[PDB]
Amino acid sequence: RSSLRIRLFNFSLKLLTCLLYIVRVLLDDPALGIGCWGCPKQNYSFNDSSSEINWAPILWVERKMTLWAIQVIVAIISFLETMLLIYLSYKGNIWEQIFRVSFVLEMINTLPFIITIFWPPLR
Repeated sequence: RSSLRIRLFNFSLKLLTCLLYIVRVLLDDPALGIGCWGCPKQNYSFNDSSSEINWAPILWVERKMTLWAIQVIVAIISFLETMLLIYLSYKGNIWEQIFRVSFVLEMINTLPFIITIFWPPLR
């Protein structure tokens, strides 16, 4: 029954982290200024005339320190629990875990939250 508790924890964690993403996107305004992090923060407007698409709003989203710190812990424990359960269940076959499309999405969603610690401007 402990494994059921672990699975429930995983599912509740995933739901809570997408809820934190939606609360992040709800409390943030683009008109204030968008930048990488810290000092460089500057405004953008979109015009239908020029077909050039300015990507700066896409890569960089304004985020407060508290929300980032909360999300990083969730992502770290998420990856740790997922790979702990993967190591718990080998079935005599470590392969084919890459092509199962459940770990690629997880890992791509999770590693950047740890990488952000390496580069403070990348938060």
